[PDB]
Amino acid sequence: LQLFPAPLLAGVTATCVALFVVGIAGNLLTMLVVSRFRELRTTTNLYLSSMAFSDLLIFLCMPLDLVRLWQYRPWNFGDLLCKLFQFVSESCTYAKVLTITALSVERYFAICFPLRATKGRVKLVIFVIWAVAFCSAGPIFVLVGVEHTNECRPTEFAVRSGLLTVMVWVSSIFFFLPVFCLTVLYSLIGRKLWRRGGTTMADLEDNWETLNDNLKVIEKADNAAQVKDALTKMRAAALDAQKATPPKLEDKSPDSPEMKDFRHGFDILVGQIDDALKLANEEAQAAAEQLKTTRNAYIQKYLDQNHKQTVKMLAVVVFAFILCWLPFHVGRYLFSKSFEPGSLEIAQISQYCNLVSFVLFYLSAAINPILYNIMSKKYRVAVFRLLGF
Amino acid sequence: LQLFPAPLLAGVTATCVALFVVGIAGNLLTMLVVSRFRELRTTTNLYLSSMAFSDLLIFLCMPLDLVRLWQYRPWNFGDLLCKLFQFVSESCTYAKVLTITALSVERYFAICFPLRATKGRVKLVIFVIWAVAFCSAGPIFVLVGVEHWDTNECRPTEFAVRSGLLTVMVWVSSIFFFLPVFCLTVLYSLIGRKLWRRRGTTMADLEDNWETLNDNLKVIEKADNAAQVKDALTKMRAAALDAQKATPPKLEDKSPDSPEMKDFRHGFDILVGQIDDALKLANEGKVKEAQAAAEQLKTTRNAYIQKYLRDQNHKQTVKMLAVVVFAFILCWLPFHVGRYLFSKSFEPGSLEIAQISQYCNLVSFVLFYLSAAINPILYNIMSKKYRVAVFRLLGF
Ligand SMILES: Cc1cc(-c2ccc3c(c2)CC[C@H]3N2CC3(CCN(C(=O)Cc4cn5cc(C)sc5n4)CC3)C2)ncn1
Ligand SMILES: Cc1cc(-c2ccc3c(c2)CC[C@H]3N2CC3(CCN(C(=O)Cc4cn5cc(C)sc5n4)CC3)C2)ncn1
Ligand SMILES: CCCCCCCC/C=C/CCCCCCCC(=O)OC[C@H](O)CO
Ligand SMILES: CCCCCCCC/C=C/CCCCCCCC(=O)OC[C@H](O)CO
Ligand SMILES: CCCCCCCC/C=C\CCCCCCCC(=O)OC[C@H](O)CO
Repeated sequence: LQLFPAPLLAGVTATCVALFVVGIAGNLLTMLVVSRFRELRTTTNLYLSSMAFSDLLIFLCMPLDLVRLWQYRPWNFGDLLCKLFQFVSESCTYAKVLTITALSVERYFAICFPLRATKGRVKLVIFVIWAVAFCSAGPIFVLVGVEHTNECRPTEFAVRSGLLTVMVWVSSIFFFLPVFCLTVLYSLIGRKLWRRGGTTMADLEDNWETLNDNLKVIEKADNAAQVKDALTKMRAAALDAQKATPPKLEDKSPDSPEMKDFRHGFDILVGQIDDALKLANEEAQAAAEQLKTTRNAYIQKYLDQNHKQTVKMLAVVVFAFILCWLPFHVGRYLFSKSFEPGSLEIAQISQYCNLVSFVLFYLSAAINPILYNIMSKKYRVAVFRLLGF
Repeated sequence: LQLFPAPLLAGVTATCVALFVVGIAGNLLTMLVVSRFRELRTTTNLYLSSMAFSDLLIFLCMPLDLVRLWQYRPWNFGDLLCKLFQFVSESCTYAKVLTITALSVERYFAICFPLRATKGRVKLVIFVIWAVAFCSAGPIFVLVGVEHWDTNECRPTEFAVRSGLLTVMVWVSSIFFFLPVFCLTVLYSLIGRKLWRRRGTTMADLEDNWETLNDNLKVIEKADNAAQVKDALTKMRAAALDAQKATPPKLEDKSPDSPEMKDFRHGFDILVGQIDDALKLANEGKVKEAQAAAEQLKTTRNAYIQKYLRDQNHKQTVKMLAVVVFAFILCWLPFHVGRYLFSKSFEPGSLEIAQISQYCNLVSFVLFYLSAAINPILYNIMSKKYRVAVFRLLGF
């Protein structure tokens, strides 16, 4: 009994085809980047790659969604399709949710408890996630169907035995998990990142990242008569970088490495900067190269440094996930509260809500690589360098 | 090695997955539609269904083809995978050309030699087509391989190049390419020239009128209204006059004052009269009586006119086939032109050559899968009966 004009459906379908193409392309790019370069295979990235895979699966779901969208009369075998593919879609959703959770959890202990002490661990957790998600979505196979509107919805057997309400429990738990991750875990992350002794943990990262970028840019690019300003920035950043407290110290050491690390790093920065300043007024590039090796010889010795961009990008990611998934849940609750009353206009509202949930579903499947491209510079360079050497 | 951005290659890959979905769906639908709708089981439709098969077969190759495009060696039998699947692809391509040619030929004979002349025949012709294709693509199997700068495929081996077999296969490929060109250029242009040859109207016009008569006859089978049945009948009557003037194909080599044109031209005189009487029943609120009259129209039409004319849809058919064959040639053109230009070009191994060649191969790749997926689209755009049958099976 659908009330969507042909122009509206055509626009939805074209948008969805667009999302199909862009999302396949981008999630493929993400998975390839992770599998290609060794340094990018951090725990967080492996989880993201898992999610990229779930997104690809969702895109394979899309064609039958579009078919069902345009059908006036569903197929005889359609019931099975419904069951199977609803299961598929929701399995993926659950898996992605859990991956986010795992991810967030395993970043959380990575910052708030730096002191806590593996390969195959990540594979095991991914496998655990997929099995748990399959089991949690299992019931869908036996609770939704197509009965004598006329759509892939929960059957009456599901309604009149309570099983619908336990599946809504499961769905709501799964919805609140990423909300918990963004609101509670990411906020505790951000606390520890922006907590005071001379400066904060995030300011360490920015300063350290500012000093290296200036030196590395000039060492291999942007040749000019005077790069002393970059040398000045390096000195200032190195100066502030001493005021911070690296993670291995645990900020419980007033002077035992506070004297060791401050003296050693500041000394290497100091003397090299003074010699670089003299050559800058008048071999300067070689002095910068020599300064670099001491940094690697000391920075690697007592230090991830991407803790801030990682958390901020994960925040945007989890936010977009929850946004796209919110209208479904909200509409479901508000329309469950009024079932029989006013079944005329509320039906129109419900179909439009389901349509926006549809488009949002596939948008969520496509959006993460776009975010990565806009926010991660490392991601950009890795897609640039993907087919090289 | 790869001389274009990864985002381009990922986007091409996704586009190809889209063509995979659409092409599997469309060609499946073509085969189903022909197999179930019996008033769509023509000779040429059976040939098109054969083609739909070859296209499905092509789309199964696309997963491994994309793996090879990304230069992933997941296995060590790549060499074998190449000899096999390249063979597969060429065979399928050859099959289409031959089946195109086959149906073109038949359709040509049907129209230009109308005075001249079963379901086992088409089955045998398709069998023979597939045999000739498999043999003709056979040598691909033994002279392509994967063995030891700026290139990256499965490609002709040195044994192929330096024994002359590669040139023989380029000849074979070029002949196959030109067969559909011959079909479109020669056969279809002669067909259209006879189809639109004046004698009051043209043969193509008579087919439009016949087709409007048969369609409006189907309307009265289910019409419920005076104006509904009367509308159909009004359109028929204009059609019947304007078709009475035509010169039937079985009687093309006759005189305008023949005993056969009398019976033809008088047969429409009756058929107009029957329409007039069914109209006068419709005017007076006799809907079920006008439909009974309209059935006499069928039997009158059946006796006089079917004997004076087999297929009554040549014009629409050949327009569609021209679009199909043109699309085929266009998609296969860059491969052939590029191969020739790069053989003639004085310089191999240059980077600009390498980049040009890689881009040409990429667009040819996409074109190959586009040619495999586009036919059901064209049928849906052009044939209405086919589009309706597809929508019925899809539930639209
Ligand atoms: C021809 C036919 C097809 C089907 C059929 C029925 C259902 C579904 C599918 C096919 C594919 C996948 C599944 N389709 C996923 C889908 C539509 C969009 N969906 C929403 O809108 C709700 C939602 C979940 N979710 C998760 C996020 C993260 S964001 C977000 N929104 C989710 C369910 C339904 N049956 C009978 N015959
Ligand atoms: C993992 C692996 C895979 C393979 C392998 C090698 C080759 C091919 C395939 C797999 C699949 C099919 C075959 N692939 C078809 C193909 C690519 C696209 N091709 C073109 O672009 C040229 C063309 C023909 N043609 C006909 C038209 C009509 S339009 C048009 N274009 C045709 C050849 C090659 N080997 C080694 N390890
Ligand atoms: C919002 C950003 C837009 C960027 C990219 C937007 C377009 C992407 C794909 C277009 C091809 C899809 C083909 C059209 C898909 C729906 C077709 C349809 O439903 O019927 C229309 C038909 O053409 C009536 O004759
Ligand atoms: C060695 C290098 C040689 C390279 C040579 C490349 C030439 C390709 C040019 C083709 C344009 C010719 C236009 C032909 C248009 C025919 C369209 C057609 O017949 O189909 C339409 C259909 O019939 C509608 O009713
Ligand atoms: C070439 C034919 C292949 C068909 C399978 C393609 C695979 C993708 C499936 C669905 C895309 C969305 C369906 C596009 C909607 C087209 C239907 C349409 O626009 O026709 C209106 C009709 O009256 C309905 O009410």
